[PDB]
Amino acid sequence: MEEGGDFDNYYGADNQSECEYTDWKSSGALIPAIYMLVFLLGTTGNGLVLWTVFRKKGHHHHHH
Repeated sequence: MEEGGDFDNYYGADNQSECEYTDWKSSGALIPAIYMLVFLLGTTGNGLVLWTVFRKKGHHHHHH
């Protein structure tokens, strides 16, 4: 449970219901909800790193 009761509980603020500190412009609720299950899925860095092999054969023009 990691109690660690000292200065990490309602001791200041921590935005309890602000919802107006990083939403007043909605820039961190629609971007971190798609670029996740996508950016690291439809590629994961294995599409622009491996598939290349099937192309590095001749950056110019193969099909001799």
